[PDB]
Amino acid sequence: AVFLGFLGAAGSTMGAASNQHLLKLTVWGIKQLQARVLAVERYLEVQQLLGIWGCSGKLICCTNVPWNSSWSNKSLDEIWNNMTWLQWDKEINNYTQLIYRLIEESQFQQEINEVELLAL
Amino acid sequence: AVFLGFLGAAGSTMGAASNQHLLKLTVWGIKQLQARVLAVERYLEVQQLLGIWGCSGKLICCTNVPWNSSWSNKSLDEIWNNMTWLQWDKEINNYTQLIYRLIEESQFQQEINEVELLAL
Amino acid sequence: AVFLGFLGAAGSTMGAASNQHLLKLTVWGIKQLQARVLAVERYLEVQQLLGIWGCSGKLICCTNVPWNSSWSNKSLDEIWNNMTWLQWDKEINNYTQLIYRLIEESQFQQEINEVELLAL
Amino acid sequence: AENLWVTVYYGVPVWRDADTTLFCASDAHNVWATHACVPTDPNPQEIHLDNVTEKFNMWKNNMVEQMHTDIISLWDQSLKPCVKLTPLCVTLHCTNFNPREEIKNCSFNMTTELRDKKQRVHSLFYKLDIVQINSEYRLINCNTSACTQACPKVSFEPIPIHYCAPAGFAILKCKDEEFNGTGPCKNVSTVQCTHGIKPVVSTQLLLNGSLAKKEVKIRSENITNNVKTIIVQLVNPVIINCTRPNNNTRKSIRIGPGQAFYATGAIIGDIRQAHCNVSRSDWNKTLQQVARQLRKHFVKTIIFTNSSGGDLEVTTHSFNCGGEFFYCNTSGLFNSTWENITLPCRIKQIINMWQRTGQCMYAPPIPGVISCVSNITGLLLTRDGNETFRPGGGDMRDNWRSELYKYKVVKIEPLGVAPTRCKRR
Amino acid sequence: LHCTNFNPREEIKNCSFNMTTELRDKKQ
Ligand SMILES: *[C@@H]1O[C@H](CO)[C@@H](O[C@@H]2O[C@H](CO)[C@@H](O[C@@H]3O[C@H](CO)[C@@H](O)[C@H](O)[C@H]3NC(C)=O)[C@H](O)[C@H]2NC(C)=O)[C@H](O)[C@H]1NC(C)=O
Ligand SMILES: *[C@@H]1O[C@H](CO)[C@@H](O[C@@H]2O[C@H](CO)[C@@H](O[C@@H]3O[C@H](CO)[C@@H](O)[C@H](O)[C@@H]3O)[C@H](O)[C@H]2NC(C)=O)[C@H](O)[C@H]1NC(C)=O
Ligand SMILES: *[C@@H]1O[C@H](CO)[C@@H](O[C@@H]2O[C@H](CO)[C@@H](O[C@@H]3O[C@H](CO)[C@@H](O)[C@H](O)[C@@H]3O)[C@H](O)[C@H]2NC(C)=O)[C@H](O)[C@H]1NC(C)=O
Ligand SMILES: *[C@@H]1O[C@H](CO)[C@@H](O[C@@H]2O[C@H](CO)[C@@H](O)[C@H](O)[C@H]2NC(C)=O)[C@H](O)[C@H]1NC(C)=O
Ligand SMILES: *[C@@H]1O[C@H](CO)[C@@H](O[C@@H]2O[C@H](CO)[C@@H](O)[C@H](O)[C@H]2NC(C)=O)[C@H](O)[C@H]1NC(C)=O
Ligand SMILES: *[C@@H]1O[C@H](CO)[C@@H](O[C@@H]2O[C@H](CO)[C@@H](O)[C@H](O)[C@H]2NC(C)=O)[C@H](O)[C@H]1NC(C)=O
Ligand SMILES: *[C@@H]1O[C@H](CO)[C@@H](O[C@@H]2O[C@H](CO)[C@@H](O)[C@H](O)[C@H]2NC(C)=O)[C@H](O)[C@H]1NC(C)=O
Ligand SMILES: *[C@@H]1O[C@H](CO)[C@@H](O[C@@H]2O[C@H](CO)[C@@H](O)[C@H](O)[C@H]2NC(C)=O)[C@H](O)[C@H]1NC(C)=O
Ligand SMILES: *[C@@H]1O[C@H](CO)[C@@H](O)[C@H](O)[C@H]1NC(C)=O
Ligand SMILES: *[C@@H]1O[C@H](CO)[C@@H](O)[C@H](O)[C@H]1NC(C)=O
Ligand SMILES: *[C@@H]1O[C@H](CO)[C@@H](O)[C@H](O)[C@H]1NC(C)=O
Ligand SMILES: *[C@@H]1O[C@H](CO)[C@@H](O)[C@H](O)[C@H]1NC(C)=O
Ligand SMILES: *[C@@H]1O[C@H](CO)[C@@H](O)[C@H](O)[C@H]1NC(C)=O
Repeated sequence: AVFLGFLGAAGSTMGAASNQHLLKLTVWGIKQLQARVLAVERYLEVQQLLGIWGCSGKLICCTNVPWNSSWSNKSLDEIWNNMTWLQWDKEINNYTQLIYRLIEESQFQQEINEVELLAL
Repeated sequence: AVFLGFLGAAGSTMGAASNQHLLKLTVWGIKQLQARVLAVERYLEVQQLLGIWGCSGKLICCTNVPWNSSWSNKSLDEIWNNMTWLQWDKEINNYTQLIYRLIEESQFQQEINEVELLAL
Repeated sequence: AVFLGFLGAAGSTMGAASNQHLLKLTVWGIKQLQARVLAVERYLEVQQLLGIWGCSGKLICCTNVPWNSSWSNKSLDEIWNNMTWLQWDKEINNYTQLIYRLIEESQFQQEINEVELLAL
Repeated sequence: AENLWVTVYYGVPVWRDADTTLFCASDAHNVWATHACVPTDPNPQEIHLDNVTEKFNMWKNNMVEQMHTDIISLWDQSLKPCVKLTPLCVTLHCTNFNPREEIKNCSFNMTTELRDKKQRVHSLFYKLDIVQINSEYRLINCNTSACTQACPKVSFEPIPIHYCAPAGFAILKCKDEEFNGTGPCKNVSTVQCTHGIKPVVSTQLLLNGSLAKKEVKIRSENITNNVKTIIVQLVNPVIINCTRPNNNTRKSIRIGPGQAFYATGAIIGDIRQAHCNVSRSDWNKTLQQVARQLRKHFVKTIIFTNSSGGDLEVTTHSFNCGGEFFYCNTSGLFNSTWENITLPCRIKQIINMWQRTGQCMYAPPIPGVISCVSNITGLLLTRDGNETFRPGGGDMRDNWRSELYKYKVVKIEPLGVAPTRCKRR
Repeated sequence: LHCTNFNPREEIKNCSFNMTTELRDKKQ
């Protein structure tokens, strides 16, 4: 529908992967209807985080929240040239909810500093 | 689903508030289905105005349309340090449709000035 | 629902045109339900291309892919001051899928050059 | 001297085990409502996941439990507009037939187009669909449930169903040949839909299916546990050859205004016995193949016997052939401890199919002669506890496990945060 | 219904009637 080409490099390192109409309530129609609703729900579910973090229309957006070393103690050579995006998630999956809240407020405080900056 | 935390400061001043699967057409299933469709409809209903005004991914975006004093004659101390976002809407709810059209075209004329600027 | 005002200048030149609730599965209810789903599907269908090309919230976004003259050999006076957006599509409709892939990767390579630039 | 900051990445190769709704796709009508499925992509794209090993489990899949409910819904949805046989639950007066397969010639009073008038019509009923009252007989279903006879225009022709995953989800296909069905798989690729899976309902023998690329592969959960069903998958298909020889005729009654019960007319020609032929020295050649693989898990002599006993659907090779539902006796197939072999089959008209709580279908008599040819690609045995295996099969959902063992549904989590030396200026 | 009273407020009746059965031609 979109693409599973992102998934091509699921075993590659993090540095390599990153670099008709009419509705009929038949058993297949109800099946194919929820698939259409379940797609736009899961799509906007991710797309509203990108918007609220100030990253809509971006694939790679840099933030302003420093990397708290308690989230991971590994080196940049141990991450981007060793771990895969699939296993790196399992190591950091505890702090993902703790990180998503910091990127959410780093964008919020950046917005009020701009409304004071452009007022000159 | 998202958050009603925005609503925490509904009585605060404008300067304080701003600062499983499977579908079954049972009576609850049809009820819970429209709630899912009514969410993505009302969400994009607001999100397309933000996009067409050149403010997607933004919480506070400054525009280029000057404040016509006929919309409100109050002072900046009478607004941000007195009125709440709930009552300020009732005072300006007449010109909201008249303002939403100016922000819509201020973005449109900004786009053609950029296509002439980046051509150098 | 949105606007067919874009369509006002369907015969104009390219330079002129550019410049209640409750769900009931009655025959009309199922009809009006898919219209609601078919709208948000076709809307995001276009809106995800704008996002993946780095053009979300934009009406006119300049890119970095040069114009391969094999797509069209006409002059800028033959295009913007002669052809209409309706007939220009028929002339270029062969390479539209070939162009949409270049704008997709021009944005992708721009993202990795920014993550190296802002690292200084 | 690092200065690392959180960086958001959209579109990272990471997924999550999840269950969702799978919609159907088909190629260029029957009970499976394939006219309602979207057209399949003529070039089914497949993306290979190099360096990826994923853990599958064909026995704790949800594609099975979901397809099983879809076929039952496809079955019941197709019988909604068909004629109810409530008035056919009258007192039958039956006699025998001619000077195994017993057939009766039963006369009964029946309604007509007008409520006040009746008709004395007669029909043929197979002995298996009818019990004696104590010669006054009775339809075997009237005491537990009503019966809806099939609309004679629909067909039970099993045609390939493509199960697809929604946008934002994915399906992981294990491509390792000798894949046990459970555990890690070293050759994993992702697909949007599965292959063409035919909903072929059968017992003991799996007809018309996917073969093993080499060496007869055997699948189960706890092999040491005998209560867990074993599923064999043959490498070379032995061909079964079935036919109902009797030249039947269709006699259409009219049990009401628009309601036409199709009764079994006369038997033109000889009266023979419905049966199936499979090749000896080929079932024997492919049974020593299943044999040497059963001993790789059980050290020991292995024995083959017949079914345990009980219902007819449980203890027979029940399947479909040209429209009528055969019930073949496979005691002559599983009878060897490690030219043809003919299986006497009976034919029923009152079938319950999904073993549901009181719902049957009257299979109308197909006029003419019936004959079908089916590959035997799979098997399902049942150990006791001299390691004997009787042809059982357990449940019906194991049919769909034999074809879904390669697939697994996962959801995409394209969001990932990782430290970089860039800072938003 | 063919009803009689009950025993030698809340009145209860004991009613006998003809009723259909599993077979259309027979009654009970
Ligand atoms: C055992 O069962 C068989 C059912 O499969 C009976 O029918 C015979 O099957 C043979 C196998 O298909 C047929 O021969 C085939 O003929 C076609 C036509 O030319 C060829 O393509 C095949 O290669 C060929 N196969 C072989 C192995 O030769 C026979 O034609 C068919 N019989 C008849 C009368 O047509 C067998 O009769 C049955 N045997 C016994 C002893 O019961
Ligand atoms: C399953 O079994 C049936 C019957 O046992 C097989 O059908 C047989 O197919 C052969 C194929 O050649 C037929 O032979 C030909 O018959 C025609 C017409 O009579 C004749 O003109 C030819 O010279 C030749 O003899 C044979 O008649 C036919 N038999 C019947 C009863 O239909 C069928 O092929 C088997 N399917 C398999 C093994 O897959
Ligand atoms: C296993 O697969 C084979 C082939 O895919 C199945 O044989 C097929 O059987 C059907 C009938 O059940 C045949 O189709 C129909 O025949 C009738 C009768 O003439 C006709 O009216 C229809 O128009 C249609 O032709 C079909 O020809 C036949 N296929 C072959 C190759 O002979 C078999 O039934 C399957 N087994 C099971 C258990 O599903
Ligand atoms: C409907 O009829 C069947 C067939 O007679 C019943 O199953 C029988 O139950 C009686 C119990 O008295 C046994 O004696 C028979 O041996 C059973 N027959 C078979 C084939 O198992 C079934 O119980 C009846 N259903 C109901 C609800 O009474
Ligand atoms: C029954 O099995 C035979 C043999 O595997 C199948 O015939 C094969 O079909 C494939 C697909 O077209 C071909 O690539 C092979 O060359 C065929 N083999 C032979 C020996 O002809 C047949 O399609 C199967 N039929 C069913 C209904 O499953
Ligand atoms: C089964 O019996 C029927 C008769 O009940 C046969 O039907 C006849 O078939 C011949 C074919 O040459 C036709 O010319 C006749 O008109 C048919 N009769 C009727 C009444 O339709 C049928 O042929 C038999 N089936 C087989 C396989 O022989
Ligand atoms: C089943 O029995 C009935 C008897 O009720 C048979 O109908 C008779 O058929 C003969 C032969 O054509 C006629 O002469 C009689 O007049 C028929 N009687 C009635 C009452 O219709 C019927 O043929 C039998 N069915 C079969 C398949 O043999
Ligand atoms: C299936 O067929 C076999 C024979 O092919 C039947 O076997 C007989 O079963 C009876 C009942 O137990 C025994 O007394 C006989 O000795 C068996 N004869 C043999 C093995 O040659 C069997 O009954 C059939 N089963 C069904 C359900 O029809
Ligand atoms: C039909 O009903 C009559 C009584 O109304 C009965 O005498 C006759 O035997 C019945 N015929 C049948 C059941 O075939
Ligand atoms: C199937 O094979 C796998 C090999 O990875 C093994 O771990 C598992 O125990 C086997 N299970 C059975 C039932 O044979
Ligand atoms: C995976 O399967 C493909 C299928 O052709 C094969 O070419 C490849 O060698 C296999 N790789 C492994 C590691 O088994
Ligand atoms: C089982 O095999 C034995 C020995 O070959 C044979 O005597 C017997 O008839 C067979 N039973 C069946 C049902 O084929
Ligand atoms: C049942 O019907 C018969 C007539 O068919 C009648 O004589 C009898 O009284 C009825 N019994 C009841 C209503 O209990």
